[PDB]
Amino acid sequence: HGSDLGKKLLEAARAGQDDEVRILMANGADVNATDWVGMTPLHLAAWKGHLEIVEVLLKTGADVNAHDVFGTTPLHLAAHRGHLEIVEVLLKAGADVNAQDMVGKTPLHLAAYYGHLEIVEVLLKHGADVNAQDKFGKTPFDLAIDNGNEDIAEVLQKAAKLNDYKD
Amino acid sequence: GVIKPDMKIKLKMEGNVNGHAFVIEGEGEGKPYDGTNTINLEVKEGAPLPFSYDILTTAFNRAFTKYPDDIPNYFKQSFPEGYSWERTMTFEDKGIVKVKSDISMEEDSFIYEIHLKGENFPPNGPVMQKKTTGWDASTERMYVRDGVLKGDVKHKLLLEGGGHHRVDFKTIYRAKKAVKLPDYHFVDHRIEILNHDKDYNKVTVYESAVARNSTD
Repeated sequence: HGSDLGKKLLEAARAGQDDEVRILMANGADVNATDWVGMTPLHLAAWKGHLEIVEVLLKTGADVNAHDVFGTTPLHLAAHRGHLEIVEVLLKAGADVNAQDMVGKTPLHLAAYYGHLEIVEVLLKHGADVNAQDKFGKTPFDLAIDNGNEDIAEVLQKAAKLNDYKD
Repeated sequence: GVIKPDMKIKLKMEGNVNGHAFVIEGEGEGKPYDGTNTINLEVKEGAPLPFSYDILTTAFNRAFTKYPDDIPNYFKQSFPEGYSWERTMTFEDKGIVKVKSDISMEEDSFIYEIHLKGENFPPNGPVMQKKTTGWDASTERMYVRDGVLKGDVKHKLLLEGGGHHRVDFKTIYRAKKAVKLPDYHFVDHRIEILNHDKDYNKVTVYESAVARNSTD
């Protein structure tokens, strides 16, 4: 059954077993298996930084924009952890750069908060809304400032100024 | 070892209960081998909370559990790398909370990153009307499934009238490295709010927890 292997797939992705993952998928494992808190294999690989498994899962049909029960997407998780390469392949595979989680945070909010400058730059380059507000009215700039990530705060402030000059 | 007799606690919770988003940060301390800890919590976003704080307090680390030496300690063995846990609390009037927490360690401090979602609480039930008084003492059954540790509690949430609201806890605890797995056993709990300001923007939580074998 797709389902019962799906559950082993979740475990293999969570443990980092690139080979297991590939074996399970070859035998029909449901790439979009979910657990009771809404994590998918792709979420787990994106959080753990298992780039090769992320790529494999995307190529075999994983939903790049699946949200867990907290509204978290794989792109949120890679951005939160600073997995630049995974952020790049997720965006190339169609990830919503401006997805909001249950407290209104976008991937750019998280990259700014957790101090991942290169991710900030990739996300803005892919159309991340620099003025996105979470549920408390905070921007990625506000979070950068609150955590002392001044270089990121400078990048965000400049992108916000420049953005005022569109049509 | 890496877990000292005194350990500090730092945590953040991102939350959304019946659509109300909030952020809570805490700092605390406890004694892991005695099974006791206290945490001072402050609502940083989304103040004042429009629901019972009691649905949050058990989300605010089983490293703080007194374990006898004949039960392997799933939680303390997992460090320094740590462990994560996932929990569902099913309330009598169909309210549900889902909670996830990631527990790491930095020097002499545990660090918790918590996400908590509450939904389907009746707008006029005791959670959303803030008519709870606290949790009863409880006993969690710990048992191994799928190579990880599970905990079940048939809990009671005590209500201002003197009655109670049944709440079922299911938790999955996942060590980040291989550890010696215990047999079935119990963890007795007592959790208490030691202080709160009027709106519960500032709260201090206390918990004690002791493990014991199934026969006794």
